[PDB]
This record gives sequence, C-alpha cells and structure tokens, in this order.
Amino acid sequence: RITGINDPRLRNPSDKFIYATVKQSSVDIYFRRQVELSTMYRHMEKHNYESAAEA
Amino acid sequence: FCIDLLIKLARTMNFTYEVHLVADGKFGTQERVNNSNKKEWNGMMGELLSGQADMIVAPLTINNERAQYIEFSKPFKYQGLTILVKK
Amino acid sequence: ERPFVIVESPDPGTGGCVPNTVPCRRQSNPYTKLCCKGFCIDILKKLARVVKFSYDLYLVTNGKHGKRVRGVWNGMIGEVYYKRADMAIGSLTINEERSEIVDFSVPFVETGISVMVARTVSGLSDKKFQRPQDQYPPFRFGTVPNGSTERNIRSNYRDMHTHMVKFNQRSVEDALTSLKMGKLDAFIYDAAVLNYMAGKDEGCKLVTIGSGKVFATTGYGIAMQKDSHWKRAIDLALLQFLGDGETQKLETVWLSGICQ
Amino acid sequence: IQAVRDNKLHAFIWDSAVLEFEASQKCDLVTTGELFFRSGFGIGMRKDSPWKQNVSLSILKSHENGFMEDLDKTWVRYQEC
Ligand SMILES: *[C@@H]1O[C@H](CO)[C@@H](O[C@@H]2O[C@H](CO)[C@@H](O)[C@H](O)[C@H]2NC(C)=O)[C@H](O)[C@H]1NC(C)=O
Ligand SMILES: *[C@@H]1O[C@H](CO)[C@@H](O[C@@H]2O[C@H](CO)[C@@H](O)[C@H](O)[C@H]2NC(C)=O)[C@H](O)[C@H]1NC(C)=O
Repeated sequence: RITGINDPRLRNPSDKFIYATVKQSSVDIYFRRQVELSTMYRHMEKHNYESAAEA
Repeated sequence: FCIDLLIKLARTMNFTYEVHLVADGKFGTQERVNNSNKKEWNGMMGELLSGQADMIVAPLTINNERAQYIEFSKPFKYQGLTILVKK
Repeated sequence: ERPFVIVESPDPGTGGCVPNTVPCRRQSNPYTKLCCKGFCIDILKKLARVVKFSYDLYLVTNGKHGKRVRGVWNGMIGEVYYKRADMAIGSLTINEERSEIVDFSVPFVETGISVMVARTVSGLSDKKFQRPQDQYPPFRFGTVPNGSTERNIRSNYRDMHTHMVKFNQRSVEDALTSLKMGKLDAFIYDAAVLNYMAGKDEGCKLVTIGSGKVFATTGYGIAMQKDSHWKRAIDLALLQFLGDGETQKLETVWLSGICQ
Repeated sequence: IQAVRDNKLHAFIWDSAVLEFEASQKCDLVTTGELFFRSGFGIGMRKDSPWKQNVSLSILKSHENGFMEDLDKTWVRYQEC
C-alpha cells in the first residue's frame, strides 16, 4: 500500500497525500535537526495535529 | 575510431605522425616497489612521461590521479561502467 | 536557471534569509538583498569550503546569457570578458565560439539538445525539420532566442533558421503552456532542463526517444577570466567531487520525477 | 572476454562503450543495469604545449558539425543483428 521514506510523494510533497505527525514530540526534533530532510519539516510544520490518539 | 579521428585532426594542423603500440599492454597506474616509496609510473602513461611518446590517442579515463601530472583535453564521448553476464 | 540556481525573496521580517541559503544581491549597474539556493549554490559552497576562498553572489541585467550581436558581448560571458566579474557559475554550456577568449573547467553535467513534444521526429536530418515545406505545416518549435542553441542551428541546417522566425518567445514555461493548449507540438532546447521539467508534471509529457538522440553532446562548465592560476586548482577539485559520489547526492536532492 | 564467455568467470566489470558494442557484436551477451560512475575519454600530452589547447578547440569544433557523431553512427550502427 505504502513504502518507507523513499517515494517522490514524500521527497516532493503532493496536494493529494497529506503527511502529518504528533506535534511537540521527539519526532519534531528529529525532523528539525536533519540537513537534507529540512524541507519535510516545512510540510510537517504546515499542518500537524497538536493532538493524541484522537488524531 | 581513434585513428580515423587522428586523420581528421592531422588534416588540419600540418601534422606528420609515427604511431607505435605500447610495450606491455597495461593501461597504467602508479606503482611503488620496496626501497622506492615514490609510486613510479608504469604503462603507456609512464612511457609518455619518460619521453619516448609525444601524445596518447586511446580511450583513456579522466580519473583524478591522472590529471595531477598530465593536462588533458575536452572529452569527446561521455560514458560509464557496466557489468556483463552470460544470458 | 529554473532547477539549478533558485532566487527567493528574503526572510519574513529578519533579513538574514532561511538557512541552507546564500545571500545574493542584484545590482542595477535599489540593491535589494535576495537569497539564492540551488544546485550550483551548494556546489560553490563546497568548492569554497575545500579551497578556502570567499565570495559574493551578483546577478546580471543585460540579457539572460548574451550573444555576440554587433560584435559586442553582453550577459555573463561579456561580464567575464570585460573583467567586471572574475567568475561565472550556473547554466552555461561549452562550445567553440565562447572558448576562443574565455577558459573553462572540466564539465560536471552532461547536457545536450533534445525535442520536447506531446504524448514523429527522430533527428535533425528528418524530413520534417530538414525541409519544412510539406502539406501539413508542423509549426513553432520553441528554441528560445539569443541563447545557446541559435548559434548551434546556425550551421547545422541553414534553411531551418529563416523558417523559424515565429515561435513561443516568452520563456521555457511559455512553451509548456502552448504545448498544453495545442498551438504547437515542436520544442527544441537543452536536455537537462527539459528532462527535469518533464520529470515532474501532472500526467506526464513525453520527450522524444531520449538521450540516445542528443545533438552536440557537451557538458556544463564554469567560466573564468583567462590565465588565472585559480582555475587549475578548482579543476582538480572538480574531479575529486566525481569520486565521492557527491554529484549523485547533489542531483538526487535537486532532481526527481513523477513520470521520468 | 573469451574467459567469461567460456564460463570460466561469471561477470565482467568494464567500460560501458566497449561492452555495449561487443554485446551487440558477437552474440548472446547483454549487460544489466546502468552506470554507477560517469566520465569520458580524452587526449593527453605533457604539460604546457600548444598542441593541447589547439586540439581541445578542434575537438569541440568537430563536435559542433556532427563529424564525431557521424563517424560513431557509421562505426556502431551496423550492429544489433
Ligand atoms: C536577442 O536580440 C534581440 C534583438 O536585440 C532582442 O530583442 C529586443 O528586445 C528589446 C527588449 O526591450 C526590444 O526593445 C527590441 O526591440 C528587441 N529587438 C528585436 C529586433 O526584436 C532579444 O531580447 C534578445 N534575446 C534575449 C533572450 O534577450
Ligand atoms: C593554433 O591555432 C591557432 C589558430 O590558427 C594558431 O596559433 C596562432 O594564432 C594567431 C591568431 O590567429 C596567429 O596570429 C598566429 O600566427 C598563430 N600561430 C601560428 C604558429 O600559426 C596556429 O594555427 C596553431 N598553433 C599555434 C602554436 O598557435
């Protein structure tokens, strides 16, 4: 159905698919300290549910 | 191929050429034997450095080490490397 | 250039633009500060970090690339010729015309000349572009003027030039707009930019057969004023950059494709 | 080439042009995958000799007019039988 972090849909974000994570988490720091992956944070900071299992 | 290119080149710059094959057939890398730390050249590159040669016309590579001692020209055919298996 | 050197407006309020970017200054000879990032930007950053030199980024105003019209050189080539700029970087091909007065380095991106079409021609010698006087008039190949291709088509098919006065003459994106509309079906331009732009598009537009039919196979280089010793140094470094697979990484972080 | 064809060895690692022509030339052999390194051929001589600059200009001169492409087509096109 999906793949790891290799697809161009994640390398180049698409308007159809939406990638979101839990805000204020360790993954936020992990994606906030990678040189090449910085742009994904640009997507992630755009819309990520500041939430929990509700999300 | 290369000799035809050589003809087409010499037809333009008033050339007279004497062509002779390499001594051993090895392309050429730096080679250092014990009691001699300097990696002396061996091959047609070493023959060119020795003084018997004046120009090399062969499908040579443009790796970093070769450009250290010898000035090259603009490449005329880009390519890569590949694997051959019986099939 | 669209994929290679990208210019962006500065940070929201600060002025020092977003990290992973280099400040650049467009001159008028309002020196507003913009921030530039891209392929050549990182290439130059690594080169300066490895040879210990400092630099500043300056753009040009007289034309995009520049040609020797009326025996006077405009553009980046002219700027380097007049010694108003010591180096030139970015989308600049190599050929005999420019090589007379300006030195060059070892190429690092293998370019070419290819034909973008819709989703019929298999070479310059094809009857279509060779003697276009048939019944069906296949019209308006792009070939953005005063660039790097007009001098090439100047002595490859001499009759193609005067037939080619009317075309899409706004930009590379205008050719895509006209192809999507249908006012034209022929486009001829550099291989690298066309491949990159055909990589990412809704659906996907099919270029011609591929790199197997590129004309005038050359490579993008770096211009510099003649007799500068600096050249030799960077030349060696460039080869080392092909050794560590640096080109593969710097391309995959700037090149991709949804169809290609 | 003879050894690996005789199944003494299994695969040969070599430049793309030579094998790309020979596979279509002899018989029954094809290469798999693509390049993992990219570079081209060139002319080499001793440092600081004008022949170097002049032939470097002449090579691009020939490339512009399709002489090299025409020669390559002539000498590799009669293959893939
Ligand atoms: C190639 O040269 C032509 C001729 O100079 C350029 O076209 C000129 O563009 C200016 C822009 O304001 C006009 O004022 C002139 O009237 C144009 N001249 C002609 C003859 O059309 C053209 O812009 C150049 N190409 C590029 C890419 O700059
Ligand atoms: C190299 O090619 C050039 C171009 O033909 C020539 O070199 C000199 O070029 C200038 C400018 O055209 C002439 O004024 C000189 O007379 C040329 N020198 C010679 C010796 O002819 C020449 O044909 C080639 N060789 C050298 C050494 O330059």
